[PDB]
Amino acid sequence: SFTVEKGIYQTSNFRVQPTESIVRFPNITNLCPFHEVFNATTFASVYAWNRKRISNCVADYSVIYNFAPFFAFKCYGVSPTKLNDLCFTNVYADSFVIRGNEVSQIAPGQTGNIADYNYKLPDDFTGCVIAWNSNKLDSKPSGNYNYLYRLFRKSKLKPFERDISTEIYQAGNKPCNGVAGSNCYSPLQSYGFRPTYGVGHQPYRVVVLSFELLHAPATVCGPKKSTNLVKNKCVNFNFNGLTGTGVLTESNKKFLPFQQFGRDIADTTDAVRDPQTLEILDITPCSFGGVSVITPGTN
Amino acid sequence: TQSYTNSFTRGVYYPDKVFRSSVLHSTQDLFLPFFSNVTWFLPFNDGVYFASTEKSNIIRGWIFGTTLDSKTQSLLIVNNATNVVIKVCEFQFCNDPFLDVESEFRVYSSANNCTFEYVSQPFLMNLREFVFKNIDGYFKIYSKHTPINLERDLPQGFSALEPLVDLPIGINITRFQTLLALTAGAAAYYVGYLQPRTFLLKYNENGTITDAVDCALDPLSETKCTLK
Ligand SMILES: *[C@@H]1O[C@H](CO)[C@@H](O[C@@H]2O[C@H](CO)[C@@H](O)[C@H](O)[C@H]2NC(C)=O)[C@H](O)[C@H]1NC(C)=O
Ligand SMILES: *[C@@H]1O[C@H](CO)[C@@H](O)[C@H](O)[C@H]1NC(C)=O
Ligand SMILES: *[C@@H]1O[C@H](CO)[C@@H](O)[C@H](O)[C@H]1NC(C)=O
Ligand SMILES: *[C@@H]1O[C@H](CO)[C@@H](O)[C@H](O)[C@H]1NC(C)=O
Ligand SMILES: *[C@@H]1O[C@H](CO)[C@@H](O)[C@H](O)[C@H]1NC(C)=O
Ligand SMILES: *[C@@H]1O[C@H](CO)[C@@H](O)[C@H](O)[C@H]1NC(C)=O
Ligand SMILES: *[C@@H]1O[C@H](CO)[C@@H](O)[C@H](O)[C@H]1NC(C)=O
Repeated sequence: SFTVEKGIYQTSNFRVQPTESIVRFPNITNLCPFHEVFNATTFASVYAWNRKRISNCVADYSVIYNFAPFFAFKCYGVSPTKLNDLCFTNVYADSFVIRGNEVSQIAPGQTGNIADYNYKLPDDFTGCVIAWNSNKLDSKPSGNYNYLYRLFRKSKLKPFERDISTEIYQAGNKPCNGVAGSNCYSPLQSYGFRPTYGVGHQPYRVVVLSFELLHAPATVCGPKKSTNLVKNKCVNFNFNGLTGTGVLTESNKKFLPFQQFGRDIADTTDAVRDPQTLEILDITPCSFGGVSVITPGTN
Repeated sequence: TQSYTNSFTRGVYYPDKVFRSSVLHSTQDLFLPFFSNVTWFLPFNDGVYFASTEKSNIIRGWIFGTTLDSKTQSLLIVNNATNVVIKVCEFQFCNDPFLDVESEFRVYSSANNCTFEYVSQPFLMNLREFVFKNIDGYFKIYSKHTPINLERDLPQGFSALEPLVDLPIGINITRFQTLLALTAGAAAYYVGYLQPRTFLLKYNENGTITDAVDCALDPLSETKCTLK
């Protein structure tokens, strides 16, 4: 209306706005050690590849890039930037040494000697592939013969399988009888590494990271950052999975050593312990109320 | 060596990790019913109540497993002077597994693969009460060490069972056994079971449970629960 009589009218409401945000989370202590899968100085042979399981720790992938320029850094199922934002149940690391020009066969759907006789990958592999040159450390002028690889096999390999059986690969009709010679060849053949070899024949070190999910708790997740702690101001907060808006003040509650939160008669949170530093903090809502306009008649 | 005796008002644990002060709360969870059978000296069912009062600490360790053999995963706990070891290895146990004090050949014949480990302070350190429950891929335990005057039965009193540790294992438990360390000796312990019930807990101003009411024991308790 365009005319107002004498009286008091309730018009609107108001609420104090938040100023900033606060995020708190426990200390990062159980670092997943990746400086052991990297730096082995001994990567064994491709036909006998080590498998290592990483579990029950915080995994930071920033330390991966701290090494030399990687010849091949390919990620298939996960965005490299989002490695710290998505987490899985367990992670498997596989390491070995192959030739320079055989790197292209370590990938899903590839076909080749190293692909189907020593290390076979599944079609839906999820993870990244690491490959960098190591000529200066795995080469001698005399010649290196400690890095073998399979050459003959009766059949192919199922994905994620190993075979160490060393028997005479029979090719002729007559029995080999466990001796070598005509149509009876040893299946394992050794590489040769010298400092003068051209690129494509120098030794290369390969590390493969695999992620998977199954019906179990994750128990392995990336490092989660946190902010500082502010008090006596209308602020937002996320105290280890609990979200709310209010003012943090000092509290005088005797929490037992195993509670994390506090409640009242009406089932509302009113006390939280700081995860980083054990201390009881009391929360109160930010002020609000109605607004009334007092006016005589517009006449 | 079966025997039977009353249970009285024992076996109440904190349902969660929430702090409350001077507030009566109602909970619907698994508890030991008041005034019930407890066997005196093993299917797991849905929970176990465990107690013992011998100082010699001959009882040490509980073997949780579905088959009690090397076929299926088994949870092994050992409490000794230094630490505690928790494994998910499928050991091959014996008919009467007991410690030698310290070869484990009598406890189990052989060990094999497993994918989880743990080490911490030993649980043991008078009547000691324990509760073992497993759910949603998590094996939670509770305990309480209480000094008890010279008595031949469970005292008339209340003692809450605080949580100790939770493990994300996710394996079923159907049977469990006892372990002793040995010369002839004697042991005394009790076994109880957990049942889905509804209680009414009372909190003091310091956040400790001091009293409880069973909502199905008798009509008066039902009236108390209804009136809160
Ligand atoms: C020890 O290793 C065996 C494999 O040699 C594990 O068996 C696997 O268990 C998982 C989890 O139940 C299954 O998903 C796989 O299909 C199993 N594979 C095989 C080949 O058995 C076993 O779980 C490991 N741990 C124990 C305690 O035995
Ligand atoms: C990792 O590489 C550095 C680079 O020289 C080396 O000093 C360190 O000893 C290595 N760690 C190992 C081999 O464990
Ligand atoms: C987390 O780190 C800070 C900084 O050193 C330390 O003061 C605090 O005690 C740590 N948290 C715990 C629970 O120890
Ligand atoms: C406790 O003892 C046995 C346990 O099976 C049972 O038959 C009995 O009814 C129970 N109650 C009493 C009072 O003995
Ligand atoms: C207790 O058991 C652990 C299990 O490895 C062992 O390391 C420790 O030495 C044992 N304590 C003593 C006193 O032998
Ligand atoms: C335990 O066995 C039951 C059937 O006997 C099955 O339903 C359940 O999933 C199993 N739990 C495990 C393997 O954790
Ligand atoms: C709660 O703790 C305070 C401070 O320690 C104490 O004075 C009070 O008696 C306690 N209340 C109890 C034990 O009921």
